[PDB]
Amino acid sequence: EIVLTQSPGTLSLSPGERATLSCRASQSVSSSYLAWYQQKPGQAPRLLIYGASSRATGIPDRFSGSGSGTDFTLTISRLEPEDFAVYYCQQYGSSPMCSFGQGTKVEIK
Amino acid sequence: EVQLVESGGGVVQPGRSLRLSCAASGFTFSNYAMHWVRQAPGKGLEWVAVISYDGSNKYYADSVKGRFTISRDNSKNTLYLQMNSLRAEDTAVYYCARENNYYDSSGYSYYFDYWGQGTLVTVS
Amino acid sequence: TNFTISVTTEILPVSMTKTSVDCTMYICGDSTECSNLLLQYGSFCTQLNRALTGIAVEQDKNTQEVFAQVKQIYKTPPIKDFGGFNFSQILPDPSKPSKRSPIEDLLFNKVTLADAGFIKQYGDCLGDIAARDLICAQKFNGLTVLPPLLTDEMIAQYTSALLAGTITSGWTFGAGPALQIPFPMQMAYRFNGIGVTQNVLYENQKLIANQFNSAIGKIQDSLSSTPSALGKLQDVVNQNAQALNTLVKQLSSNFGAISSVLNDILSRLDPPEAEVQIDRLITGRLQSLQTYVTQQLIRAAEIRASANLAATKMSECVLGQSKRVDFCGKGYHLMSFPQSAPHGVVFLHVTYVPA
Amino acid sequence: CALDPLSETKCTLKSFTVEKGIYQTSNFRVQPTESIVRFPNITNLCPFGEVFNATRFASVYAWNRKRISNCVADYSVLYNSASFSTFKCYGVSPTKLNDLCFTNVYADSFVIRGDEVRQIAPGQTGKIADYNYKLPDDFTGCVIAWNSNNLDSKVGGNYNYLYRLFRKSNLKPFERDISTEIYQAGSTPCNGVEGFNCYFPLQSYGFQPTNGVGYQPYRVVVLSFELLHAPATVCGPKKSTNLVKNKCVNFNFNGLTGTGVLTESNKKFLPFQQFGRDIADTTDAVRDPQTLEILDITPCSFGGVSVITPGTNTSNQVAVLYQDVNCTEVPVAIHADQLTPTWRVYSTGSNVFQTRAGCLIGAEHVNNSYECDIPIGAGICASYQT
Ligand SMILES: *[C@@H]1O[C@H](CO)[C@@H](O[C@@H]2O[C@H](CO)[C@@H](O)[C@H](O)[C@H]2NC(C)=O)[C@H](O)[C@H]1NC(C)=O
Ligand SMILES: *[C@@H]1O[C@H](CO)[C@@H](O)[C@H](O)[C@H]1NC(C)=O
Ligand SMILES: *[C@@H]1O[C@H](CO)[C@@H](O)[C@H](O)[C@H]1NC(C)=O
Repeated sequence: EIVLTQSPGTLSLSPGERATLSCRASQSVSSSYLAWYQQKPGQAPRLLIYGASSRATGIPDRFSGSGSGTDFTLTISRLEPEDFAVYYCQQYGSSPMCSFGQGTKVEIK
Repeated sequence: EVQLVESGGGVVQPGRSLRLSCAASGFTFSNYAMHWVRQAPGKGLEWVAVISYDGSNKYYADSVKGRFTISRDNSKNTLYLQMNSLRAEDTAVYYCARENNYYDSSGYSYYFDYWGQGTLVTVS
Repeated sequence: TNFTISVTTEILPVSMTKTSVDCTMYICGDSTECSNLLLQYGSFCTQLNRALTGIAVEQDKNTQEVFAQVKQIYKTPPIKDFGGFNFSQILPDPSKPSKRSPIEDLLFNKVTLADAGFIKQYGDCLGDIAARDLICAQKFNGLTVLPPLLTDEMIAQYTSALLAGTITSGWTFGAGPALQIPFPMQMAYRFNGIGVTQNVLYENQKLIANQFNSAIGKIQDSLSSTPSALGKLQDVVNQNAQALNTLVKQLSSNFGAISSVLNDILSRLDPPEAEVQIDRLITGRLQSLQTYVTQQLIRAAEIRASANLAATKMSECVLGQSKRVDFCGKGYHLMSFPQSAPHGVVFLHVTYVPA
Repeated sequence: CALDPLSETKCTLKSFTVEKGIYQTSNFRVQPTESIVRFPNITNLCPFGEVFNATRFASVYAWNRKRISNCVADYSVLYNSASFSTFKCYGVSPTKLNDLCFTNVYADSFVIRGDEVRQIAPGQTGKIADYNYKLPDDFTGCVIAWNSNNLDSKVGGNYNYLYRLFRKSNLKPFERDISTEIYQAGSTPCNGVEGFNCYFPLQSYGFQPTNGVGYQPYRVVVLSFELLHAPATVCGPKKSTNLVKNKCVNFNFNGLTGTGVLTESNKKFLPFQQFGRDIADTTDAVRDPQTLEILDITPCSFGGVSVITPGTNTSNQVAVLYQDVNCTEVPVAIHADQLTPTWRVYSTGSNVFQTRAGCLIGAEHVNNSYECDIPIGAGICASYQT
């Protein structure tokens, strides 16, 4: 049983800078068995980061995530207009279960 | 290309039965493991279930276990999610996802590479 | 005042699925100790393989009595001056990659091995050409589908030889090779042998030719949509498929043992305490194979009787016609216009029922 | 038998004279084997019977379920401790119990009478069998008990050991009920106190050296070796060999003893799936217990052989027919090429022929067409020409 907590629930920033998203677990998540996803609104989620450190295929180097232990982060520098969507943290190791966090939508300020 | 074309949505009265189907094309369906994945409107997303490539290893979530059941058929490359006794909090968009595993020497990484198109299931 | 030539599908099975179980590694797969325990049994499964070997050979003979009656693989003449007859609806077409007909495309597309167990699997395993796969005969349990000796192209070409021979050379071609004759010289004895005066044909060859074109339009309209109309071979590739699945589902059964697997019952227990359980597994899997071999023999007798019926239906009946009433099937019968099928023969009558 | 393709049609039909025909035969023979042993990272030093001893023997109505986790456990010492009066193991051999692994070990200590380990068994009759400690019918584990007259008794015996003999329902398997509730037997209610036709359903044992052997003290530890879909945390002394891939040997992986050829895999699992199964529930792929690497099992020693021959009246020159092997140097690997020579000529060389019925090597291919005297399959036919 690991619950996943994120902060904030919705972020609003101007395009072009860095966007900071955070994820937080309930235990000591070992070896980062989690991932980051892009649910474009109305559409299916699309994988960005796997292993909380490595980018996927068709995924540029502007998305970058890191973390250890409990506090887990995502940093997206230079905000293009296609980068404003709902992002998740999703565990699958440690337990047999899969658990999601509540996520954050990135908006425009 | 890879395609996880899924169907089974609509409006179903509570307490009835349903059978969501995730047909697959473009890969070997008996080579990869399978995931049922759901999303309530306005909330985040909630995991449902996992079955292996063979069907000997099933697991379900905590608010899922008993009613929901999962199966597969490899001859038609199809994943089956069978619905017994529906409840009004199960109004959600359901997704089929596949599990691709990038091996490394220091461990075993897990991600969701390919998805469906989402099937809305409403219970009223 | 008239007559109908209500041509029907007389669907009869030539063959079955050319099966081959390997006894030693169906019963004792991935174990040498179990093969030594089947050696104490000894000759109780290889004979079964020999039985299925004999069964396999007779499916080959069930092709050869039907399609290979003529001694020469003749082609049709390249002009299609049949007399307004659309015999390209039953002749093989070289424009297709497989020499078939537009009714035989429906024959290839009506009956399916789709919802069948194992035959669906061992079928596109040969159509892999993608991974290494190793062996289709070993990855799929130990059961085996042998390919037929005569494929669909040679079976359709042997239909094409007699479709050349019957119309372009008379009924006389069955005694030896194709012996060419005019088509009004072919029709001379044919109407007079069934008691109908032949001048109505020779004044209205367009009318009776268009009636036979309407008859093949009738089998187009019948064989377009109905799935049960090609039922019996479908039933055969249902039933043997059921007889395949009932084999493999009995590896999931226990037969009075503690597990349906052999690896755990040879790993967890010492064979001093486990010979009495693994011999229960031997006799359960072996009575499953006994029930398979006796059902396949009883069905193989039925399919052989049906194949000699289809072969007899154009044995002497290519080489002539009847004298008494219903010697070749239905009514005042004239001739035979066979096609090819998956695991069988699908047949067309020529009838006469007065009105 | 293991020398020529003709030499192994001559063994499958038990006659030194073969005829002319296609001959579907048996094993490809020889196949040298060895052994591969792989069993995981281990914690060592396990809670044996040396922590299940001395004082504080658990109650028969208030036992617990001792969660034995990650350790290596030599199960031969618990068999050969020579102080235990009854072992009866349920689908597992007691002698070769050390050659297995499980996900956890569930030990349950309680003290009963001397006539009751015939009732601690699957699916028994009697009250204290079905009302105090229930076992499932498909149980996979042992029962361990011994006399403890000089340790589990005092003067007048213990009044701490209380079996339950009345209850309105039978127990579920492995179920605990630690209630201390008065039960009603008749018309007059109890309501927390005793009285007329009220029985106290817990019952104190009589533990004296003057008492009978059938009521003597007798602690029982039941070891439940369950096999979940988790990695094997508890194992036995199985010292590990290497991992050689291809070359078919006998193997054992988390207690799954089999024999096959070990290949690299293209197949994807779950977090804890140690075993991948089959349609007819055999084994197709096994997770490695150490490196967590995907593997693949397939049988060896077969390809699909059907040796065509013109008979030994003519000559000894033969040819073969593999069935689904498409001979792009693949029956170097299918037919596992460690056999003796005068077979490797008829495996890969010249005279390679591709057919829908698989490959025929050892005979001519002729662009003309002739007659059939020895049918082969999928539209080809051979003969014998001089
Ligand atoms: C604790 O339990 C263990 C085994 O159940 C007992 O230890 C054995 O004692 C004998 C001599 O008393 C030794 O020879 C053995 O080597 C011991 N170890 C074993 C069998 O693993 C011990 O007697 C118990 N302690 C008590 C009852 O106080
Ligand atoms: C034969 O099978 C192998 C599989 O390793 C494949 O690479 C090759 O293309 C195949 N050849 C033909 C002609 O199908
Ligand atoms: C323990 O497991 C690791 C991989 O997780 C492996 O590299 C190592 O060799 C194992 N230890 C031993 C003693 O084999």
